[PDB]
Amino acid sequence: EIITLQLGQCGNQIGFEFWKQLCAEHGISPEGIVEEFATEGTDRKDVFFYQADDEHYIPRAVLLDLEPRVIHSILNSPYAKLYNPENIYLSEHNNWASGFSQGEKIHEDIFDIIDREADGSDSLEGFVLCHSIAGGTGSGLGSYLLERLNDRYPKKLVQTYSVFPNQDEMVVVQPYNSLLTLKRLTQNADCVVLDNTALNRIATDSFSQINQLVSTIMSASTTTLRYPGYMNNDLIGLIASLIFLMTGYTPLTTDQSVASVRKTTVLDVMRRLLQPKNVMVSTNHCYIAILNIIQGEVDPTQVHKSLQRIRERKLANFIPWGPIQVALSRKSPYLPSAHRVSGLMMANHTSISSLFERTCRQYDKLRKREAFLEQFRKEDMFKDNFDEMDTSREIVQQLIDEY
Amino acid sequence: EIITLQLGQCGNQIGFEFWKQLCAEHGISPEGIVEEFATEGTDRKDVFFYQADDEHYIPRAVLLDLEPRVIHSILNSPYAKLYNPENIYLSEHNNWASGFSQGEKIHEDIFDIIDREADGSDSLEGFVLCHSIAGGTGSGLGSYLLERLNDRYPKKLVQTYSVFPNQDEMVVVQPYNSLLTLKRLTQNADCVVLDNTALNRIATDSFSQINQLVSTIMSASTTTLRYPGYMNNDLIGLIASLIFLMTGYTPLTTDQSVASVRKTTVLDVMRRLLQPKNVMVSTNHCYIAILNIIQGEVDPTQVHKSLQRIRERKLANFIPWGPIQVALSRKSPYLPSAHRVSGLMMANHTSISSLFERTCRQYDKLRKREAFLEQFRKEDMFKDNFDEMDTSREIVQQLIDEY
Amino acid sequence: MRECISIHVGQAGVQIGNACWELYCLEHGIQPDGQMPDSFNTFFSETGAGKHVPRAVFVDLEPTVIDEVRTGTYRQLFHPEQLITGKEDAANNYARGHYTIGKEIIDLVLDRIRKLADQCTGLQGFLVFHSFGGGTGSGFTSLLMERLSVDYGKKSKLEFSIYPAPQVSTAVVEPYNSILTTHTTLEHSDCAFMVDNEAIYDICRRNLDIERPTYTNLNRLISQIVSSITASLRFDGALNVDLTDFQTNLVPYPRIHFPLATYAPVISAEKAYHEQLSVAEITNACFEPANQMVKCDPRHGKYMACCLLYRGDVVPKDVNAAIATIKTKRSIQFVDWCPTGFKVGINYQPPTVVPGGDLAKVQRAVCMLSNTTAIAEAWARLDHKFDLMYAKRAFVHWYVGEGMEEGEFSEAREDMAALEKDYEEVGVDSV
Amino acid sequence: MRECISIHVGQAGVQIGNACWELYCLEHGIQPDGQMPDSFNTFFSETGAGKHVPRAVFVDLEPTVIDEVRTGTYRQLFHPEQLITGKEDAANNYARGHYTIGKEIIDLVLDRIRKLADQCTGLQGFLVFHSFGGGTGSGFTSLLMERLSVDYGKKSKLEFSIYPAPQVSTAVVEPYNSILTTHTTLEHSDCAFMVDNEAIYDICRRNLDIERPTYTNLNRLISQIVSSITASLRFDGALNVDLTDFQTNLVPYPRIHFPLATYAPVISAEKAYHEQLSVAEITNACFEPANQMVKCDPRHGKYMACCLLYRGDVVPKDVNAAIATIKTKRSIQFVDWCPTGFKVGINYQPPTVVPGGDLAKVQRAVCMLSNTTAIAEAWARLDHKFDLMYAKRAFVHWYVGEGMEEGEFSEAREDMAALEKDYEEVGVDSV
Repeated sequence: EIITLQLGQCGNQIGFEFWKQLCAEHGISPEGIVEEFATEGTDRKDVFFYQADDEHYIPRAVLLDLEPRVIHSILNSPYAKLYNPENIYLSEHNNWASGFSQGEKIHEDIFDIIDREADGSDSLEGFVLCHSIAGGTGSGLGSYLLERLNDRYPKKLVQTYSVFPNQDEMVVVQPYNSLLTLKRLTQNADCVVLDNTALNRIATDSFSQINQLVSTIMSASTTTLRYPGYMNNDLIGLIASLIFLMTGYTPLTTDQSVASVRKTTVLDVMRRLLQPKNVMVSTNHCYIAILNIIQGEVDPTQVHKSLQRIRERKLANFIPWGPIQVALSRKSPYLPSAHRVSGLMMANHTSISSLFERTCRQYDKLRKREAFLEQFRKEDMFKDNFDEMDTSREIVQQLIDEY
Repeated sequence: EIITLQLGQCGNQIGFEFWKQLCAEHGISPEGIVEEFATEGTDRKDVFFYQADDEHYIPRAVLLDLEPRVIHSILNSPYAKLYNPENIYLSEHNNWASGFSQGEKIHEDIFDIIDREADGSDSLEGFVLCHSIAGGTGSGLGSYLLERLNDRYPKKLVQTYSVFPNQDEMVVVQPYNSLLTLKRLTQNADCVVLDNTALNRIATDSFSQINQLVSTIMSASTTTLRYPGYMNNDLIGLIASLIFLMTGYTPLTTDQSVASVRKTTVLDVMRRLLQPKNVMVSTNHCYIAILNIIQGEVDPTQVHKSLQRIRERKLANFIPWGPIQVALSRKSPYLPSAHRVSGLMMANHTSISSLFERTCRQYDKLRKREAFLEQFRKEDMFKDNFDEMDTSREIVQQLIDEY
Repeated sequence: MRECISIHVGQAGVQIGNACWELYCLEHGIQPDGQMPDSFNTFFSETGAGKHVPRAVFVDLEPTVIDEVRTGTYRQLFHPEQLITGKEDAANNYARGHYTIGKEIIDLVLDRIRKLADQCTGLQGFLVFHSFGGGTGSGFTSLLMERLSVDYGKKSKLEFSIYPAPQVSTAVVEPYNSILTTHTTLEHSDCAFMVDNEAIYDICRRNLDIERPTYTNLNRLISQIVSSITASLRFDGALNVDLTDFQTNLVPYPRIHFPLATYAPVISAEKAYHEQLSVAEITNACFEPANQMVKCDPRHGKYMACCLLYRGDVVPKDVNAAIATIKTKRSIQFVDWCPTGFKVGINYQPPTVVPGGDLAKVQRAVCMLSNTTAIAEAWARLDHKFDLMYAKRAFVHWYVGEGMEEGEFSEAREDMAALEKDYEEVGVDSV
Repeated sequence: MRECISIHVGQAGVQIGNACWELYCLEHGIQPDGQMPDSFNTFFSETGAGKHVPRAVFVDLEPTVIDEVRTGTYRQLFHPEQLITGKEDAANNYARGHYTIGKEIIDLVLDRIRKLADQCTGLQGFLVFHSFGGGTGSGFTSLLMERLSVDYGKKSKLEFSIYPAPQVSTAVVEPYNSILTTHTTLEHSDCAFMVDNEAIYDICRRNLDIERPTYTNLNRLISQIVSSITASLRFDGALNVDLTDFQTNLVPYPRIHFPLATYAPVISAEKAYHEQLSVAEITNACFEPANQMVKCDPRHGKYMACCLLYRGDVVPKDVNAAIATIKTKRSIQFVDWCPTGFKVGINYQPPTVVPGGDLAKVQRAVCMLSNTTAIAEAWARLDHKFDLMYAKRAFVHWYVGEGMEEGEFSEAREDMAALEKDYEEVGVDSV
């Protein structure tokens, strides 16, 4: 089992479309009813859903937000009735310090909800977090929740889908929020970086479609856990096989781009997952780990041949000081198999360091002139000084040095 | 297996009608579907096509062009959906120097496409190039691609169908482009000369029909490779048996000229392939090599008798310092066999030298007065000097001397 | 839940409020009597029946404009007690509106604002509409802002002010009132979205083909700007932006808080028919120096923060591509201490066309709030005019004989000099 | 994708643009209101609905011709902002159109052209329609071309200019304007397709049986030439030719870039009925010295480059046979340094007959752009007239008292002498 903590407008939407994808996959009706064709289903549902006496299924989700508008719109959607009104929380009434201050203020009810959800699962495995690191809501609230959660639950995993601000496109106060959120991520987060720049780049070459792609990534990541097989039957198995990450998915094709039914082997897919173009995020930098989850018919002989050929062709580079993985799953029996075989890749690669070097460069490009610090001084945390900022910057520098 | 690189308007069309002929021969539907009557086919398809999971077949073709209009029209044809949109490339926005400069500029994506196509074939044998040597696009782009390909892939064949400018009919800057393209062809090309003058002469005695004939020549050249038999089961076998070339095809008859169903032996065909009239291109000059591929029913006794009689009649002349070949194939089981037996001839003959002597004479007729060099000086390659031109001219002179 | 109170002071503020509330009623489907034949909650309150009372006060020291409101088509929309009016105006005198005439009304205004705040659940902040060169638009605005800071010392206070134009002017004592207001409110304000009548006149002539626009068209354009600003509170969008977001992303230092408003799809019906206004086109129009609604050339200074508020059929990828194109431009230069100078908001509601207006119906629009050092030149002009008039000591007796001292004149001028110095300092590159 | 912008300057340019855009609307099926009851993309833009706005500007310093456009049958086709007009024309004065009156309009024209270029994706180049012996057709054309070279320093700039006729003339100061324009634009142009009113009058009389043609028939013939030139961009053919193809194949040296336009099937209805116009016939008509649309006898000089643009039911083999026949001719002589002097373009779209025109409906047509040394005689005549008028110093005060100097007159004359020397040098055979 698992819980999802989505914050800010970004996280709220991310959750909306993630649950849309999930209910599509598992044959869950918009109202929580189960379709007749899926009555005898074999798919495991406990992982993301828990059924109710009324036979309806409820997501293990909690909605958090500093503002009402987004969630109010969500509850006007056809999927509104699905969520649990008890879990959803809205502030009665864009800065990280303010977000953390509110988090300190509204500890009690949030952790009440979290405890209630936790006690309903026998074998909870970890946490899932969806948020944006730039905006005031996501950054600060996620920081506070991560801190108090790592404190509260020292034996549960914490996974996040953190969305990073666009850089080629010029939050004016993004450097501070990003740097602080990164501090908290290093200091508490167990383990999926995301950026609007490269994401929209691949989308080209509304937020609805972008986050549909993101939800696709999340669902494909959690597929095998959802669909038990032989190997990789747990999230901890995933994490151990890799341990910051980046992702790529081959069949990112429009509903109109099915006309080119290209004979898609496993070799061509796994190859495509390697190119920098498909890496959805934007010094002979090299890899640390690679995982490829493959959906559809697959012959392990083909997998071995592809691995052999790629190894000989040396299209990849590895650390000199240490000695990939190809897991196979099964598609949901419901969504059309427009793709003969499909592939998702999650990897750890040193080049990601550059991200922080940019943000650090951004942050250093402001701290020398004290820009937009007036609001921060208002909050208690930065009321006296900003040693928090210095510690966070040095922590990020240490991480970059370690990479 | 094989790849096709077609450049410029000439090459783009050439490819269009070549693939039209291929799909007609192999019973491939315009959309890439396979007809019911051809389900159990024995013809080999991997050579020019690779099938897809959707059961459709995709050509191993790449479209290149400095201008969009031609390919845009192609994609409005009934055959549009057949091609691979990924491979097709169009410049976002008539000189050789400009073409080569762009080639230097757009190296990365072109070779990305080429590598992707190459890695999908186990036993790639060589390359096929279709282009015109006069226009700015074909000449320069083919030059650049040939250079960087011979550099990249030192173990693959490079075959071209180069179209030469009309001379009896007065590209004003054709001499420069032709001379440079010839330099590159000698310096990198493994092995089919083509001219509009004699081609249209034989056509008489639109570009659609001319290039239909050209595609006929190409397909008849590749027949036996497409249709495996006993001998000549590889392109390298072809090249070794001959090694500049010229071509001729006997049954070049209109769809209206089938009324004269002339009893067509093998002897009469192979004889007809010898005359200068049928040579589609325009000092006791003699031959170097002759190959005759014969389609339809054929008795090797007839072939031996024809060879004996022609040898006795001494209708041909050979080199005094060195010691032909008649290969047989099978027609596709689909296209009507309006011809009882048909013949295609590819030969190497010394007279082709004259071509260059004309172009050299053309080029020398301009370099003495510095005509239309203003645009060339613009590009980096000819920004400082034109030593490239001098080296190319001397190389062509050396080739003529060698002949 | 995210209720916000709009305060309209003076004739300019009251007329802009007329346009703004006409636009709000049209957008939310509210009839001009408050009845409808949620989204309409940050700006309207429901009283039992379908009656929707706007969450605003109309305060002036002159009965004329407020009485026009009281007898117009919207006579039954506003609460009669929230249309506060005086008896004698401030007569273009800051001292009258701040010390002598404004002190007899400020208590009533504060009581009404307290009633409105109590009626709210979560108060986002205040929207103060006023003019810089008016009596009650300057003195009473400064007094009210200081009293609100005393009372609501934490809620954001955004003010929409009509900055005096470089050349055209309707009053002779505008520099005095403008400098004194800048002093007093700069002490107690969060950010001030600025606009010029001359610039909107030029925009109307060039884009809307109107050769004889009135204050009505200017007010309609300003109301469109305000609607674009508050759409995130009033509607649902991909990227929501609150008032605190404006305050945080547009104000780098406490004193440098004077962004300039812009609106891209200002176009007539026929021209809109002949164009294909897209995200890139409207963004480029926003950054065009001729489309600024404050008559300051942005090329004379450096941007420090931009807030692009898109609305309607807008795709985030197109917005990102347009912003990248803007950043790659060389005419548009930013300060070196703001590597990220773009706050982006996207709303799903296309702008609503007012029946009888000049703006054509469009599928998407963008409002750009830009904080730039080009406003320093306008400040320099204003303080130069103040220096001339004060050196001759003209009109000073009117201010002094009304509860003010010449020491306040000197202090306000020194504060404006300090503000100019601050703009100069933030303009320079870091070394 | 291959969008191109056409610029029409002066009365001649604007009226030729009227004819050209009438022809384009007829060819692409676009109604004169922009609606249709792709191919129409290099010259038109789609705005949401079926409205197709032409990708052109109509600039003049005189309101008369542009106002005729604004109120004609095509009143709703052109964008109202792209019909740029002044208040007082240049009065056949180069200085007025280039220095005094043209400087008050060039910024607006450049802004509109920038808007059009931004609306495009890939800009092939510009088509400038103007007259050599006009005020704004010379001075403003030269100014605009130099500003475009400053801005778009890489896009091709092809200009369709009405060269002054050898004998007939409507203005007295034509040599001055022509020499100064040749100077300034020769600095900053790619190739100039030339045409004469006298030659088109002769063509109309001899071929079309019209004894009293107006400027309308001349403009229709010129529009047919332009349509034949741009057919490759607008339609699909066997051999496509772009603007850069024209520039490369027709300009051997940077200064010698003045080809002459020709159109073979200029024929009336009855004569077209009695003839069997074929590829060979139209090619021979193109190379006939009496069918040239510039009154220069080609037999007096040597061809250096020819661009045969066939369209309609044309077979490449027939074109090759006709070109071989032309090359075998002895009256038609080429320079010795161009052994290959034929650029061939073939289009599948037959020319469209304008309802009300004089050209008959034909199955095929050819437009021949020929760069030849026979234009050297026309240049010699023009500079001889300039030399006479300047030796007497007539009309020079009009130019000088308008922002010009006599030094510019001398420099322009010296540049024209250098151009004549260049033509003489390229004429001679290599030894």
